[PDB]
Amino acid sequence: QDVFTTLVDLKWPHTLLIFTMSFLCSWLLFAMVWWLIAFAHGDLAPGEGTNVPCVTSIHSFSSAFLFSIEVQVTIGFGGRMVTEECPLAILILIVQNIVGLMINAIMLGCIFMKTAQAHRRAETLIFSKHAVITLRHGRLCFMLRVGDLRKSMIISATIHMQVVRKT
Amino acid sequence: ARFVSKKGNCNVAHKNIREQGRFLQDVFTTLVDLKWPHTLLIFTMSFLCSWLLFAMVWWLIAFAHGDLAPGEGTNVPCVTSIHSFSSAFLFSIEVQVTIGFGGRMVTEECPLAILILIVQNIVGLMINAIMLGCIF
Amino acid sequence: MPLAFCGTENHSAAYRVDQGVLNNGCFVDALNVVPHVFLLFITFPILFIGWHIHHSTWLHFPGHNLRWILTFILLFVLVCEIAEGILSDGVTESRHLHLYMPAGMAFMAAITSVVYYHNIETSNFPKLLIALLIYWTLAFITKTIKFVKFYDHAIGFSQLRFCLTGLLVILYGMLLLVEVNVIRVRRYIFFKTPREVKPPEDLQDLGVRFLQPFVNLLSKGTYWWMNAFIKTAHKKPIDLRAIAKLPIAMRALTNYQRLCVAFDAQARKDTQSPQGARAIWRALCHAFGRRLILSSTFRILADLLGFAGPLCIFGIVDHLGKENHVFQPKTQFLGVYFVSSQEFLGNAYVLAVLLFLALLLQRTFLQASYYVAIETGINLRGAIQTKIYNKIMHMSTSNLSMGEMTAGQICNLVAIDTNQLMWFFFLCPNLWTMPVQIIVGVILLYYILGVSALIGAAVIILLAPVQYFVATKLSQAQRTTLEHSNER
Amino acid sequence: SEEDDNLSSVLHQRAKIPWRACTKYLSSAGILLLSLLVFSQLLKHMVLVAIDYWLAKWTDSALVLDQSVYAMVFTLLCSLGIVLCLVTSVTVEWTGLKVAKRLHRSLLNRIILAPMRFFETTPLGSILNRFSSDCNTIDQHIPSTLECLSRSTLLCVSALTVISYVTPVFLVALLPLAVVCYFIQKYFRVASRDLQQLDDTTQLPLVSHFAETVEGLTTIRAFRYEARFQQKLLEYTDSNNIASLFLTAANRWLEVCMEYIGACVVLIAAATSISNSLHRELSAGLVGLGLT
Amino acid sequence: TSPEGEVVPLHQVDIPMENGVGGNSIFLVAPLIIYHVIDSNSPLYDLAPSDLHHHQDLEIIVILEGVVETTGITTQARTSYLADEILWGQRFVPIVAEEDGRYSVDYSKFGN
Amino acid sequence: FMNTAIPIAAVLITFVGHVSFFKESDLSPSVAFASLSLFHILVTPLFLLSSVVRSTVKALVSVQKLSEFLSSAEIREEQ
Ligand SMILES: *[C@@H]1O[C@H](CO)[C@@H](O)[C@H](O)[C@H]1NC(C)=O
Repeated sequence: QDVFTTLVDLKWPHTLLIFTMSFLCSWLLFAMVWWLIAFAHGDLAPGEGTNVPCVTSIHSFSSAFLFSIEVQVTIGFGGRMVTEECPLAILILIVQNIVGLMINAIMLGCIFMKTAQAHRRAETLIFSKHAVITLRHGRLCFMLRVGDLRKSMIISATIHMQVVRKT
Repeated sequence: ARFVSKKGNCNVAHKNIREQGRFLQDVFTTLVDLKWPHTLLIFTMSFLCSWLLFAMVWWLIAFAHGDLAPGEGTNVPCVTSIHSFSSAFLFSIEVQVTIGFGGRMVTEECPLAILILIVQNIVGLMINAIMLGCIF
Repeated sequence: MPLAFCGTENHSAAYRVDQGVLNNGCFVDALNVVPHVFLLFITFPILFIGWHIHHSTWLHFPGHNLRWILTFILLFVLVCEIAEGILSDGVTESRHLHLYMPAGMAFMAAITSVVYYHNIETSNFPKLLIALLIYWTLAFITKTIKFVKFYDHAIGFSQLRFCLTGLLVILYGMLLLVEVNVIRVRRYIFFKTPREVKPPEDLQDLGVRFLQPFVNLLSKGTYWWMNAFIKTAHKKPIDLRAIAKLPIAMRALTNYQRLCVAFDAQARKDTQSPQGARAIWRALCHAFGRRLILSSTFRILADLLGFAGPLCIFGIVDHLGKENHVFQPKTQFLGVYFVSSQEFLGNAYVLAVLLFLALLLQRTFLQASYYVAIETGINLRGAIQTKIYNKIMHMSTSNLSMGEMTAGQICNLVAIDTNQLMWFFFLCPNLWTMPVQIIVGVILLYYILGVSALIGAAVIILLAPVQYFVATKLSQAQRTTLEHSNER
Repeated sequence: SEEDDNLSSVLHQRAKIPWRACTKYLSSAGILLLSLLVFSQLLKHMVLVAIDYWLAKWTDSALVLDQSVYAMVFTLLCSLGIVLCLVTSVTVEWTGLKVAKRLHRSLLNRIILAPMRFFETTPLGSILNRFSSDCNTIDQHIPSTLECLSRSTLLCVSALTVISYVTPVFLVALLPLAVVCYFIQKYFRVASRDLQQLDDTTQLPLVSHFAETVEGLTTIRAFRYEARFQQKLLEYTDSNNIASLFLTAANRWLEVCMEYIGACVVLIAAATSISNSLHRELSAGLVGLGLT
Repeated sequence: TSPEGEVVPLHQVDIPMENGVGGNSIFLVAPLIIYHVIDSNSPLYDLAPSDLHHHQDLEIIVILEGVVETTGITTQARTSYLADEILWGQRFVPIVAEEDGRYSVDYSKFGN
Repeated sequence: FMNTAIPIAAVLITFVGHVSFFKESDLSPSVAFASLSLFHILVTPLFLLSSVVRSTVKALVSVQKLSEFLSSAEIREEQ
């Protein structure tokens, strides 16, 4: 839980780079496993078919990358399709589908949390530089000057003068 | 010479203020504050902006390889069956809305097309997530 | 018949990519489109977002004075380029929109970049204009691609498109220079501590109404800022609550200080004639000659543009008088046609468009010259008025009999003499321009008609002494009426 | 109280006094005099536009080719136009003089029989101020501005009718431009009369301040209150300056709007005329006269 | 002003709601009236009807702070009725009535 | 009247004395409207510059008197 919340508080460029790299790594990771399924059944030599394939038009590693980029972001081109006679491909497709719909969702949640947190802008209070001691109402009293910067109002503001001393 | 408005909208002419710069984070917060008509207008325009911008680069990258010319079977097109700028626009909007048409798909032998394809998905998800957060 | 970017001639054979992708004809035009459409779709959301502590500070980034005139001449040549493109495409069989649609988008790119600058200059935020910076380099890069592509084919100065491209690269280059200027000026994106600047005193002051001297150049030119004031005064009357303290420089105290500086300079220069008429003249000159010459130069430019008006309508009526009025597609390079100046200037459509743009510039610059002259006159008054006021405080009331008569004289003086001097200062730009204007006018009549117009111009100039004679007569009549009405 | 005064001021501001000025001119000039004046102005402008049209039609025939015969009608029309200007100019001067002489006689005969209680109740200073200065303006400034306004207004409407004649579709563009120029004129007039009154009411204290100091030089210098008077002089001059500065700036804006509109007319006239002449075989003289 | 040698343009003094418990916290779902009891230690001790005109410099602010149960957002209602609005020697009409089904309160009776 | 009559009389003489004196140059609508438009604009500077020079002499006279006024006997300051 702690290591997950750490990335939530990162700045805009860091989260953009992390999110972009995570999607690219996920896309690249599926390209490797999809290429493995090709290496098993669909060889580089086409052989004029002679064997029922399960991933059509997958002639090279780049084709597997195109299959991965189409299936994980739910585009679904038709030039390359998944077929039967490959139970591991069906299993990896279900695994790829569920992680996909979750990885964007958890990244989408970070944007929701980010836009809520980034709207704080709390360092908008104006004060003085020193302390003033003078007379008020006839008696010597301590005093200070406060101010606000935000266009809105500081609603239900409470003020405490906490004197710290070594006694 | 009033101090607080009787209606409630207490306005104060805050002057003699130092030069305060504005970053992009405040701009994002102001986008959230836009009302429904303003948000819908800027949302539709931004999506059309993204769609036509990606359409332009796809039409550019199609005319760069030579797919705009009539392929006589030999020249493998970076995007299949792309004929005119209208066809390129249809392909671009399909990628960025996760629709998927299949007929006018994208193939290998064009790494620049691959790079444009991957970056659109990343940027498309980012703007989609931003749009969802704004309206939410 | 399709409607693609480039024409379908030879079954779209021009759409080939061999013999060099960049060397292709249709390709280089599309490359210029890319940076323009990039700016369009990167600025629209930011602009719609923006559409207290910021509305009261109309600040400006350095170089904006040059940027405004730079984009103005840029949009001028861009609409000219659209006119040049359509002229070349009309003779061709296919539509060939590739000659005026790219430049058509470039014009829309120029206008949107300017309003983005104004919308982002209302507040001190120089970090948002990096999109403009990354746009200008890409525009400059693709502009140079077109220039080098034309040089590789050696079209030359015959086709006006080559000259337009050769100047657009310099125009884009000047934009890059004035853009990187603000880097060294501010250091906002590539350094730690940005050298931020504060708004002027007049802008920061709470009560200020005449903010024209410190406003964007578009408003400074066409008085667009007055719209607000011109509307509010329709409902409520005008009092000393809307109007407020004049700007720091426009106030009479600063004008008085400048006058004393000029007097001290004139005294140290030639103290042989102290407080002489020529001494005051030279002091006023060296004090206000900067803006005085500025107004004169604007009026000279306005007069030159005003002459082009009739010089432009000459072509339109001449083109109609031409019997055949056929097109001139003879000149061509690499298949595609290219217009020439000897026929581009004669085409009716572009000539009317160019006249409209030239007349707009004219009718604008004329107003600037008069406004500067009027602005100098009021400032000169506020300075001259207090100069006499200081003399009144320091004068000696000797010769009471001679001093009494002068009391009425000095009151009448500050009333009519100061007012009459301002009229001279108001009309001084007109006095400076009238000789060269009339000289250019009579010369143009000769080249237009011949010896006939020479006699005509003489008859027109013959009315000048008649006006002078009746003016003396009217002055004599006015004196008699005033003398009689005084006793009446 | 204050709201009612502002409402009354706004109502008085919008009141251009059209009927009042019209009735004054009609009663002063005369039924026969005013008829001659308006006829002379109309006739002068009619022959002016007629000679311009004749020039267009005559030069067109020369380019297509009685040239010397046609030139005589031009000289005849030129003399008629010159004579019309002399008649119109003389009529305007005579009408103003007759109006002034009748207005003064009526005012003099009316004030001479004023009731005795009116003299005590009304300030004689304001009466003399409203009598002497006002009639001098009517005598010396009313005829000149009226003749200039009549010449300008008639010239403008005649020019617009020429544009409609050379370009029938120009009315589709005239309607959106006529309303915007009327709107600008409205918002200008309501704000310019007040600014003229304010400029006068602020420049008068300047002369008063100069008069006050030059009288009391000895007492002011004895008081040693020079520093306050220097600030006072600057304050009065500053109010005067900004008046004279707002005025001209507002005036410039009106002119700028007018000229921009005028340029738009040029475009909207010449452009269509091109596509009209090349198609409908319109003579070059018509488009040339319209553009001029 | 202050007896020390200076003046404050917007010096603020607070008078409590004069609640039965003396705390600035009231519970309300049907419109009710709130009265603040002026005493010796109150700015209204020297309040005279002469100062009740419109051209006086004395603004009474009543800031209403309350959180909604729906979304937990805090609401800041401001009121600045000056002495021109309040009139001397007046009182409110009975705002609430009695009915068989439910208690009723006339909202238009506030201005009466 | 002279202001209104100067341009009409000028343009009439030009078109008349063109053909009747030297018809070696045939008239044309091009040159005709060019000359006409040039007269229409240039009519105003001529009748305006007459007022400009009348203003300069009066301004020069008035400013000369102002210099004489400044050179008058002023009250000597302290020491
Ligand atoms: C292009 O068209 C011209 C004109 O018909 C022809 O002469 C030329 O051979 C064509 N070129 C090609 C490559 O088709």
